[PDB]
Amino acid sequence: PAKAAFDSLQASATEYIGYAWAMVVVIVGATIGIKLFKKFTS
Amino acid sequence: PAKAAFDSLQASATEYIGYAWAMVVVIVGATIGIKLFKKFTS
Amino acid sequence: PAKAAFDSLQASATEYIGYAWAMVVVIVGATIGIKLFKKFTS
Amino acid sequence: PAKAAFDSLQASATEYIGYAWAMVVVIVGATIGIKLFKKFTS
Amino acid sequence: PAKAAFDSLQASATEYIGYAWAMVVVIVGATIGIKLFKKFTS
Amino acid sequence: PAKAAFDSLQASATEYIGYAWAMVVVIVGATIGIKLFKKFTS
Amino acid sequence: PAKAAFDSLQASATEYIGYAWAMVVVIVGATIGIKLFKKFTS
Amino acid sequence: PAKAAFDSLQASATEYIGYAWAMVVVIVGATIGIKLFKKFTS
Amino acid sequence: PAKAAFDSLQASATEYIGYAWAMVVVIVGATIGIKLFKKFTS
Amino acid sequence: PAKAAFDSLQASATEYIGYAWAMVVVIVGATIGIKLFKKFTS
Amino acid sequence: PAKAAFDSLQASATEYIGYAWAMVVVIVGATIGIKLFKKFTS
Repeated sequence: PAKAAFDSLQASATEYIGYAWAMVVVIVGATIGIKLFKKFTS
Repeated sequence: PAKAAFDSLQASATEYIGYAWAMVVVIVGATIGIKLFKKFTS
Repeated sequence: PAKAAFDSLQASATEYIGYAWAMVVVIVGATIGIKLFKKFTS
Repeated sequence: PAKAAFDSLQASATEYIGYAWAMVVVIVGATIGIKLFKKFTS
Repeated sequence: PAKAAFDSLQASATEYIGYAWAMVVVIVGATIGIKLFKKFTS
Repeated sequence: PAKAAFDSLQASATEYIGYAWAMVVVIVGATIGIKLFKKFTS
Repeated sequence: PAKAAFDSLQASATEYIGYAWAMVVVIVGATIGIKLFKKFTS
Repeated sequence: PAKAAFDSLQASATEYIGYAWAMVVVIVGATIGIKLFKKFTS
Repeated sequence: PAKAAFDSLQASATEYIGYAWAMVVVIVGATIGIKLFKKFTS
Repeated sequence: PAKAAFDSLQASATEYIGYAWAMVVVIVGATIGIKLFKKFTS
Repeated sequence: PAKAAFDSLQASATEYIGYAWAMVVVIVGATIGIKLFKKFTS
């Protein structure tokens, strides 16, 4: 029953992974733009 | 009879092992993509 | 709860990133103008 | 007669032992491949 | 006559003991190899 | 506290940048006038 | 301390620049008068 | 030391310039007189 | 060495200039006398 | 070589000039005599 | 070639000049005789 549960979840792992991606999109965005401002200044 | 049963199953072990592999495909997928998003951000 | 918290923050990362950008606007400004004065002199 | 019977069997022990080996080949296979999938994911 | 007979046999005990050893070589072989297959799998 | 400190300073960067500009005004002045004397001579 | 030192010097740059000008007055003088002699001749 | 050396020379430039003038006096003389002879002839 | 050479020559320019003058004496002579013959005729 | 050539010619200019003079003797002759005939008539 | 041509002509000028003279002989004749008639009358 546990193996089957893990199968259903796997897929679940894919859901989490989809979310990953967005949060890191914001973090990577940060920083790229603002460091670019710093680039201009230098 | 038990030894023979184990022979039939072995093969059974191979079936389980085939399944292994997919579930871990999802888990390894997770995480690789989303951590890549984080990489971009950094 | 922590994953959700990180979602709320992401967005938070975007806030920080917006700020980045201005501070580096000042630093990049500095220096561009004054180095231009030096350019004239040379 | 029993000692002689055991001699004939010994050899018999070798037959069993040959079989051992295959069943455990499947079990060890299982698991190595699928755990490798998990490795990729991580 | 019985004591002397036992002397002749002793030696006889040594003959049996030589045989022991081989039969148990097969049994110990069995099992070591096949359990090693299982080790790989795990 | 450090981010806020940097905000206050930015502005600070602007102060430095204002100063830049004058020092380089003198250096660029130098040289333009005197090289002009040399121009006359040639 | 170095920025302040440069401020004091700037002004220093202005001193050098004042001198420029005279040396080049002599060089430009040279040559203008004597080339004028050559002009007469031609 | 080089700037000072150039100051001493400037003046040096003035010496050269004084000489200029004489050599070109001869060249300009040449030619003015003799071309005048040609003028008479024409 | 070249400046000095030019000094020696200047003087050289004066030599050439002395010669100028004679050649043009002949050319100016020509022509003045013969055009005078033409004057008589007219 | 050209200056020397011109020297040799100058003299050459004198030759031409000698010729000038005769041709214009004829032209000036013309005209003086015949205009005198006209004078008589008037 | 033109100078030589002019030499040949000069002489040519002398030819014209010879003719001058006759035409003006007629004109000067005119007038002297007839004005003499007028003289008688007065």
